[PDB]
Amino acid sequence: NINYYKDAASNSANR
Amino acid sequence: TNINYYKDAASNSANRQ
Amino acid sequence: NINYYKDAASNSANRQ
Amino acid sequence: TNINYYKDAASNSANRQ
Amino acid sequence: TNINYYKDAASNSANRQ
Amino acid sequence: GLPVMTTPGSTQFLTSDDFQSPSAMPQFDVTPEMQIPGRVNNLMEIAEVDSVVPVNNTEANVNSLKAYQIPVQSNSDNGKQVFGFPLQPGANGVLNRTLLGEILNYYTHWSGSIKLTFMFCGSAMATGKFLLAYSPPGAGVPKNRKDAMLGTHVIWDVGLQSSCVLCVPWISQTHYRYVVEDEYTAAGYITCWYQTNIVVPADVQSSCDILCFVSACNDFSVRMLKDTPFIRQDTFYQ
Amino acid sequence: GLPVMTTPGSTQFLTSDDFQSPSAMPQFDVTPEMQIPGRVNNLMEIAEVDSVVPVNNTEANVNSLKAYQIPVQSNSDNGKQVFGFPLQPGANGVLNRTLLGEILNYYTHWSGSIKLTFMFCGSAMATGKFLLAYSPPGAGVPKNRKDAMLGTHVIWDVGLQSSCVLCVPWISQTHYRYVVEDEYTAAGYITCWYQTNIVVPADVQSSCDILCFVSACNDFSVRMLKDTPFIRQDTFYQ
Amino acid sequence: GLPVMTTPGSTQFLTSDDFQSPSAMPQFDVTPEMQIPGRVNNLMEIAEVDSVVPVNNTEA
Amino acid sequence: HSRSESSIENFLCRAACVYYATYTNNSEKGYAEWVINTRQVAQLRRKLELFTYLRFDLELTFVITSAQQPSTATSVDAPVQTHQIMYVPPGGPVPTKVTDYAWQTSTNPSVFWTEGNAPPRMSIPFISIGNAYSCFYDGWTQFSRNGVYGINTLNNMGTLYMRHVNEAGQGPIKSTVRIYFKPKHVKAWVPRPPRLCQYEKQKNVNFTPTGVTTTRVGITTT
Amino acid sequence: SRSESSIENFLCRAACVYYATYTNNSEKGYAEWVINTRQVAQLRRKLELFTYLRFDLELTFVITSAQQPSTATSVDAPVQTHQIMYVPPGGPVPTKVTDYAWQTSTNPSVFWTEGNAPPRMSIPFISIGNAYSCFYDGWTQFSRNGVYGINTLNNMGTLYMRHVNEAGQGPIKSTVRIYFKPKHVKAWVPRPPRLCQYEKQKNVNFTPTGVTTTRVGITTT
Amino acid sequence: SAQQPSTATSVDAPVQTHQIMYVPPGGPVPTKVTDYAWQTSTNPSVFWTEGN
Amino acid sequence: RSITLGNSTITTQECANVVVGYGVWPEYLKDNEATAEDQPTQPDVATCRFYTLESVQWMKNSAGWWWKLPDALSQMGLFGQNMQYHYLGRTGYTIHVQCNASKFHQGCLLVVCVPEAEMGCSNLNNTPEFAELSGGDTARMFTDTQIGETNSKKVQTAVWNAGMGVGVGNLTIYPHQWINLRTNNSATIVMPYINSVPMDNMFRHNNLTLMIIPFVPLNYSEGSSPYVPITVTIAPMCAEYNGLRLASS
Ligand SMILES: CCCCCCCCCCCCCC(=O)O
Repeated sequence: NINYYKDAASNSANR
Repeated sequence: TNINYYKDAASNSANRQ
Repeated sequence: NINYYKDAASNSANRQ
Repeated sequence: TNINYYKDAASNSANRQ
Repeated sequence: TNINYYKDAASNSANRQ
Repeated sequence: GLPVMTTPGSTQFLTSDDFQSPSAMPQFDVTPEMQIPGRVNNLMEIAEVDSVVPVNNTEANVNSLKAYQIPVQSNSDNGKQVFGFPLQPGANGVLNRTLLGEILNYYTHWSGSIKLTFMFCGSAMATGKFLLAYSPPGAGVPKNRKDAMLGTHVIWDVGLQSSCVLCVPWISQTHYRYVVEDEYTAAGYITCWYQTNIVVPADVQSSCDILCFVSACNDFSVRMLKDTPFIRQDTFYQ
Repeated sequence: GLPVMTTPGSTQFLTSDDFQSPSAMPQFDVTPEMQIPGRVNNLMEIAEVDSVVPVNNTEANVNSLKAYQIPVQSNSDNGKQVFGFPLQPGANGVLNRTLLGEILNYYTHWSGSIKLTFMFCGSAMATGKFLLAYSPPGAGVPKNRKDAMLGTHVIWDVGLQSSCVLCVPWISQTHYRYVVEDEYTAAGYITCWYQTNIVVPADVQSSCDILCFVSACNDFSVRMLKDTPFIRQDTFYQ
Repeated sequence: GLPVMTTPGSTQFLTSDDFQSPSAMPQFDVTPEMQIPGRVNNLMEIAEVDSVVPVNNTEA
Repeated sequence: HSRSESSIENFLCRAACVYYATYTNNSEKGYAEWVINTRQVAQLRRKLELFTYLRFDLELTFVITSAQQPSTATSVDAPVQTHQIMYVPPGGPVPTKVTDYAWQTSTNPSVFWTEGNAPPRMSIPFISIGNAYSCFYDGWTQFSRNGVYGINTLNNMGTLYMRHVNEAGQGPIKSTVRIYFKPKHVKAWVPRPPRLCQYEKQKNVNFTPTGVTTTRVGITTT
Repeated sequence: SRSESSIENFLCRAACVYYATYTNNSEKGYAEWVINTRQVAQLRRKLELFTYLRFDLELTFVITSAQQPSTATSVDAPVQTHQIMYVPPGGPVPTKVTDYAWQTSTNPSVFWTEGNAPPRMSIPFISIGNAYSCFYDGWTQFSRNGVYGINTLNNMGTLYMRHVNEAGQGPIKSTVRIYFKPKHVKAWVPRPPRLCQYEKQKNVNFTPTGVTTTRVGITTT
Repeated sequence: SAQQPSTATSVDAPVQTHQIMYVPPGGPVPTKVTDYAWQTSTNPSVFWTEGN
Repeated sequence: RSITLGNSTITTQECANVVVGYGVWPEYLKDNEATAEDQPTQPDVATCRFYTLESVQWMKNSAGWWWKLPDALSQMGLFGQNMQYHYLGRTGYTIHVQCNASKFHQGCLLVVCVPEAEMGCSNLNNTPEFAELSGGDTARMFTDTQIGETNSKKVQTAVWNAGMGVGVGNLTIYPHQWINLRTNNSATIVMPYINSVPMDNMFRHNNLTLMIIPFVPLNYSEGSSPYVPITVTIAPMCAEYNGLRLASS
């Protein structure tokens, strides 16, 4: 799982 | 090449092989 | 080359 | 992500880090 | 970080770098 | 121009999707965190908490604390049912509005054991014994103590232990049961009977009350998230 | 903004596509698995199962068990073909409704050998001999036992072998054959003849019956999935 | 949600394009191959074969 | 050589229309509803009924198409139409009108899809209470061996509602939603004879007896 | 497992929190909404199961337009584009369809054309305290007067909506539906679920209801 | 597709979707626009919306 | 040889071969697959024994017979008693269909065990009656012809569709044997527990249905004894009962 955005709010749910 | 994008197993493609 | 589909018929032409 | 698709530096994202 | 997706050289980007 | 092929499901807003979205307040310094007491991590943490059961759902008691009071008295007979409700934690009115029932109504399936704690709120001088029985489905609700005795039951002496826990096990054909009533996912009947009449001394009131509490056991889970029927709206509140 | 170019086939719903789709019930704890008997992994596992053949398709017999009964009787003659059907497992009425034929009707191509098991259900005292022959196409249906005897044939003595299995071989110009009738992909004719008349003693019945069973051999396969012509609808069943 | 930008030429059907496409008949067991004589690999293999020339094109 | 295409996965893993319903633009109560069963259509039902017990995930594809209905206004302009498909699991609140609170889908999953785009698709897990879906049930719903007899004592999969999110258009538009099921990751047990007699009712096996097969003249006929 | 009964899964589902209308006609054809989570019943109750929460948000907008009556011949309207502007507390407020505020030099805003995927936009935990407050047993003024309730804490700004394209010969009415989806959730201090139906968006005010549904006798099975 | 001549007023046609079904030799054959065969439980078929 | 189980020891044996269901020998429920948390009752000998049901007569016209399994042994002994007293049950079976004729007789029976034999009605707008589907120790019979529509709650017993809308000639997919009187005297099928759930109620759900259908009719010359009976003997195997309580039929 790689996140593309600099802000934590942009991430998917914590599942 | 087959990578699964979703956190849930039900979201995967069929077991064709 | 990278193939996205499980069936060989889905691949591009054999030009190389 | 650590990438840039365009040959000119002005095309890149903001310096927010 | 740019790769070529097409089998023919005419499909490539311009010679800018 | 990377070659791409769009698949079905594009342009789709699925309420229960889990995609990333670009932030509207980049670099927003969130106020730091504080260790606030009572952090909840799972709704079963709530479902495992005892909550009072309105066994006496009588229309007159429902709008009062009397709904939670199970009357008991010194009687001349033997083997008189004290109360009886079906094992519908999410459907029957006795349990549907308990804490456990409220949580269950947000889900479709449920599975697990149930703790029914009974507390005798009578005088310190009163004595007596009761039969707390769980009768699986298939046979009707036990009509007499003899019938109730053939199933899972407990002898509770109120004098010895003012509180008593009856732990209803999970006895089902399937791994789960419908929160809503289905004669397929039948659950059982819970009854209480006089094992030995309430004996009281002189100058003590012979009529007392008992309180019922419901919680879930360590082997309890719910599934298939859904909306509760309890909350309804006609126009935006203002 | 990664550069991308959508190719033809975008926004396309092909019935037989195999793309990944977002789940509507995230984190659903599936009910565990159970070892239920009779696991099926391939439909050829079913096509390999013997099922009774309605060789006697006669209008009057088809609506009764008499269709599955092949009449045999004590005779004054020889040769005397007992039955004959073409080798169309998926087309002809003799076979298309068998287990094997039902499976073949969901596919377009088929290839392999076929097990024709014949069981004699006469009296324990009856004896006889039959010629089970598979005549490949090219020549008309064998008219006499002499003609049928040239092609693949088997002498079945009723008495030592109550049952006899004929494995019709795969003799075809092509690797596969059409499940539907085509004079190109011809399969042949299966005939049976009297090799030695049914001899019976006194005071036991001289006319007996035979049952026919069809299955697939170890080298049988089907191809090009399709819809069966057998099921039809004109409105939503309710 | 991977950021993407569609470039010119999308949703375009070029007769002479060479993209991969999803198969409509998954897992289809093709009939095996046979060594048929006279396999052609290039049309020059045909063009290199002598053929009679109609030098006397006279109408009649 | 290979029996690959005859695997259960290949056999059942092809989309199939299980039902389709209609709703209207403004109407009054122009919402649609469907109790989810797999027995209303013949093709998919027979394929599934070749087995007694099944277990699989599902790929849901919705094909929603609208059409202009007659009107009396001069040049009605259609703005793009959006639709909402809501799933009400058994026990949840149910929409009684196009403007009900249930449509808020705080918990109930639902899709919002605008016309002219790729058909919406959703995968869903194995939603059964038992360790396998049951194709047939030789029993009743009540322990008194009374009430209901058959598979409709088991079927409890919730309802599926359909509505236009767009509305009030000066001209009426009627829409048709078509639900498509595609079993993924399939597991089957206990095969049983293919259905012979035409299906009659979705809630029971009831059939009108028919002959074993087609007829020929003589046993030697070719 | 209890996977689907986690707080993340319980709350992490889109929910319509409010929807309003705006038209192509007039110059007051913009819509506005003060951002609260108490106008809608379902999500409000889900959140009120706890006293203090903390989470990010996934905002998805479902914008649908509709032809309104007109008397002109041949109404061929082109695609409609919309602007959604967020005005934090203290910013300038659009007073008309053609105000300067819509420049959004600073105020974030979404420009979305009809017929495409609904616009989506995530936002972090934007509270002043170390957690969102679902209840407030206090006042807004130190004099124990003025306002009483959670409407002394709610100060999350306003949201304005408008058509970017210019009207033609036929009016167009549009309805925006705002959807909240709490991501990365942390909850504290659970409390009894709401029993009486909601009456007001700015306070707990209720009209008393019975504890449960009724049966006849304690033995009624 | 093409709009064909019509007699009523204000043809406000919504987006048009089409189905392409393959009936292998021997399969059921559509006899009407609304036949059961269009379910394509087994028969491959594509559903495609105009403008893509 | 013999097959001895729980005080009962049928001997019908001649090399031959027992058809073991779907390749699975009945076993008790594993702790891995169970959900009922109460400890089961395993009567063993008292229950797992050969109960011989009522015999039926094979006639030259007989179309066939069927039994629903739980409600065939429902009234037979301690199996039935535990069945009445418990909410949940789980059993395998050993089914032994015994038929003997003489060398001068002829005929052939199909003995099949259909799991989940849901049966249809003659009036398509209702389901058959409990008594129509069930016969306690009393085999219910198939019919030689289609039964009438007018019949409100009857089972469509036309044999060539097996009451399930299928091809009777394809019932061989279910575990089965043939009793060919020419070469056969009995049929033995060892069936395991077939169900989607680990345990189920034994009155509400008849997990299995035995069917005996003569495919080649009985015949014999004048003089050979004309009364050929068929006797069914079924034995529960690895019986388990959960959820003890009051009892009721
Ligand atoms: C949904 C996809 C269905 C497509 C099936 C079409 C199959 C036709 C193959 C063409 C064979 C060419 C034969 C030839 O002319 O040499």
